[PDB]
Order: sequence, then C-alpha cells, then structure tokens
Amino acid sequence: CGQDRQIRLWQNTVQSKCSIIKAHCGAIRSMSFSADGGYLLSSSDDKTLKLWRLQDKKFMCSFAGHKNWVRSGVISPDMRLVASGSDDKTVMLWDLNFQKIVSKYSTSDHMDTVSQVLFHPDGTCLISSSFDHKIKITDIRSNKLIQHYNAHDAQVNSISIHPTGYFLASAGSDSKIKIWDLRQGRQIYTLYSNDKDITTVQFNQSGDYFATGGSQNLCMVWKTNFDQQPKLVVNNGTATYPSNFVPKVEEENIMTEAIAASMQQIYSRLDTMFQYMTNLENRVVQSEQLQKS
Amino acid sequence: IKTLFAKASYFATGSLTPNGQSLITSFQDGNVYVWNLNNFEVTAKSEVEENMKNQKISVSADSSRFVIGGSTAYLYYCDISHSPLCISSFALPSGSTSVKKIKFTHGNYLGIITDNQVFYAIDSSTNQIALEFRLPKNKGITDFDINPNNLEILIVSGNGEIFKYDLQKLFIMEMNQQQRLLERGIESSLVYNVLKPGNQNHSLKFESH
Amino acid sequence: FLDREKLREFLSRFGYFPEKHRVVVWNYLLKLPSNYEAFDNLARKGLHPNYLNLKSTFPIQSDKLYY
Repeated sequence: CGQDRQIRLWQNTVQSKCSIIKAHCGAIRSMSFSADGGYLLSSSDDKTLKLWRLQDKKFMCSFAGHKNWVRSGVISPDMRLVASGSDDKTVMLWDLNFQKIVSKYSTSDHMDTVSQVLFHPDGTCLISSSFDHKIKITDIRSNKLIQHYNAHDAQVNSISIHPTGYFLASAGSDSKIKIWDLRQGRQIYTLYSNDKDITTVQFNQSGDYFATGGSQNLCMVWKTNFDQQPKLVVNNGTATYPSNFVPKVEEENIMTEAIAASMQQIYSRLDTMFQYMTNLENRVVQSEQLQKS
Repeated sequence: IKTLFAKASYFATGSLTPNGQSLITSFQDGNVYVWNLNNFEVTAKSEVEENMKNQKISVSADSSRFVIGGSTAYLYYCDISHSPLCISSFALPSGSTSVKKIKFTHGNYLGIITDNQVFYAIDSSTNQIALEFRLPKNKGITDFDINPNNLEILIVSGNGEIFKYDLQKLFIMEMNQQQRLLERGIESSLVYNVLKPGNQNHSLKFESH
Repeated sequence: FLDREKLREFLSRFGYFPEKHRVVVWNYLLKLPSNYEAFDNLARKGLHPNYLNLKSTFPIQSDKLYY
C-alpha cells in the first residue's frame, strides 16, 4: 500500500513478478485480510474499506461510514465486523459483506488524522491514537473505554500489538519508543530507543518482534526477547461537555441573523410607504395648496 | 524540524536530552519551560522572578534534572520527581558574580564556569560544589570540555596551556582529602558549600510533566 | 406599512424609521385628521407680537429655522 491509487500485489515472497490492481485514487492505508482472506481489505482513498476478493474486478464491498478517511482497515475474527480509523477522529465499526455500520466511536478522543487501529486478539476492544498523544482502548458497540494509554508527544503516533494482545508497541514520528503491558495497564518503560522514529511496529506473525521505520533508514529488525480507573475520570469528566455546549448556541444564531435577516424585510416593505402616502392622504396635501392661495 | 520562537521574551537558552528526549528552553525572563519538541507545544510553563542575561540550560542525558546559569549570581536546579520541576534556587559560594557555563556529566554533577573565572564541579544531589578550579591572574582559565566516561578533559586556559586531565582523576583529591576528613567526620555540606534553597522571590520555579 | 402592531415592532427592530415617511407613520399612530383647513386659518392673519423675538431667548442663528 502506497500513493498508488491501486494496490500492488507482489508475488509470493521474493523476485519481482507482479502488477497493478486498481483501487481508488490515492494513498492506501494499512490493509488486512479476513482470516481465510477470501477478501483482502484495504483502506483505500475513497474513505472506504474495500473488501477485494483475493484478486477480482469491480469491488466486493466498499463502505464509507467515515467522514474523511480510512487510516486503518482491519478485519476481526469470527466476526462480520471490520474497524478503522480516520481523520474525522472517529472510529468505525462496520460489517463488510453487509456494508453497514454496527457502531461508531467519536472524539474515543482523537485530534487529527487517526493512526493504525488495532484490536484485541478477538477483534474487539479496539485501539487507537492519532496526532494526539494517547491511546484509547475501547470496545465494540459497547463503545466504552478501559483506560487512557497516554502515548508519545509525537508529530503523529503509530502502533502494533503483540499477537497475544499483551503489548502495545507505541511508535510515532518522534524517535522515542515505549512499550505498554496491557495485562497490567502500566507503561512497562520508555525504551532506550536510540534514534528510532518508528512508523510501524508490525510484528512477526508469531512471536518476538520489530520496531521499524524512521530516520535511521535501515529496517530496524528487533527480536524483542521479552515477548515470551482513569476511565472514571472521563465519566463527566467529559460526558456533559457536549451538552453543556449546546443551549445558547442556536439562540445566538437565530438572534443574530435569523432575526436580523427577517428584520430586513421590514424595510423591504416600509420602503414603499410613500406610495400610499402620495395616494393615501394626498387629497389633503393637495387641497391645502389652493385653499391656502 | 522546528523553529521555536517568541513574540517578545527573548531567548536565552535550552537543550535536548541525550539518553532520552524532552526539550527545555528559557527566556531572559528566567522563564524556563518544556516543549514538546516535536509538536511545538509548550506543555510545561514557568514564570519566574530571576531574570538572567545569557543564561544557559544544562540538560541531563536522562533529563530528570536540569540546571540554569546566567548573568546573576545564582544557580537553579530541577528534579522531575518533585513538583514544580524547578523546585528551588540558591545562591552561590562567595565571590561568584554570575555563571557563564554549566554542563552535565554522568554522575549527579555539572561543570560550571563563572564570570569570576573560577570553575566549579557541582553535585546536584545536594546542590553543593565538589571541585574548585583556579589559575594565575590574567592569563587565567577560559573554558572547558568534559568527556563523561572518565570526564576526559580539554581545558583552555588564558594562561595558554592546553590541558591534559581527567576530572575523574582529579576527583581523587576530593575523594581522598574528604575521606580522610570523614574519619574525623567532616560534613560535606560545608566542604562543598551546599547552597541552601531560598525564597520564592528569586526562584525559577517551574511545573513540568 | 400601517398597523400599530407592525409599526411597534418595525420601529424597534429596524429602529426608528426614515423621514420621508413621517406623514404616514405618525398620522396613523396619532390619529391625525389632516385638518388642513383648520391649520391654514391659523397660518394667515398678520403680525404676531408674542414671538418676533425668538433669538433673544433661544439664539439659534438661523433666520429660516427661527422663522
């Protein structure tokens, strides 16, 4: 996936032998395929999650419940459901062969273009962060938060989670890297890092893994050998702000302009009162001129 | 990456953290503040009483600790384990007039150049001076280079001599000496001259996370 | 145009009204008879001694406005 407007499906493993299969019109974000992967989901630029049947034409499905992007596109196990990030700072939960929204998370607090959305091993409790320095771990439909997994003070963050679902590999545009232990809820620690503005922490598909991407250029191949409450503050908290907002808002809008605009119409009509004046009362205006002289 | 700047308070200093990362900067105001160096965000802010011309911030490789120098005769020390990050300030051994340069080393220590041209090595665990350095009248001592593993040192003196020493080796004289006196029980707060935390009236106190 | 209620609100939301329309707004609201005959018979008799005179107490120097 790249600024392809297509996805390049490289042949197996090594030696170039492949071509171009059209997607949409621009950058494609992280892809995932269903277990069996009859479908290959990609977060292609129509701000939709395109399903892709192995290799096919048309589309299999393609759905956009998002306002401005698909920043991830990950299919969950034993579920019809896929979920993704976006730049509208919401997270979507959709059934892809149904092309429907099961649920949404919204500002779940993110600031800008959302980064990779990850999942509980079972495809639940999704994980997201963006340009804002925090990871939220929230469930599906029951779009509730379990903790604030405060992230890097990065231009942008990035993540993968150890296959067991135990470790949040917090990456980002800055070059500090840190690892979280989800079984504890503590940050394990900030890593030595040593020049790594990791863009991905994609893991080895089973086991000890990587933290790569960034300024160091060389792929940072790691074999991590480790690898084998605040939510109640949110509870109003932020819960009433959105309604605390609301009253007054329309009163201003109406009192400003709906009224000022409707009050234009006063002169729209009064501008012609003289048309009657000259024909209302004018017999007097007129008689007086003679009677006077 | 970024150009940090201000509408008016003029900039004096700042630095990065070599074995971790966070950016601390300060103004002429003495205001010392911490940046999200990669978002251009001031995440931590201070307003201070001690204005200081040509101040510099020494930043530790693991920046749990920070130090401020400048034209006035004061030294300020930060410790992130406590709030405010800059918890206190203190005045300097008699004869200090200002501080020209301060730099951190591996242990809890900083090299100091004052404008009385005496150089000092300060232990920030207590905020007291371990080593005191003096040369002949002008001539003199002008600057320093500390290489942390052994504190290999390049000193430039106004006396024209290029040194030629390791602070780690010089500390032997104030390891010995002091340890002989520890057999008598001499107090380090006096030996070093600990600089006592003062009032709020001249502090560079700073909250930071 | 006319109607005390419309005018009450118009004169509050538009605010005031323009001069060319004083005749209609006022005459309606004030129930004026436009009794021009009665007025003209006040206008022409001749010299009137009580106010010949006005600038002496209210010295506005306009020989057409005092008139």
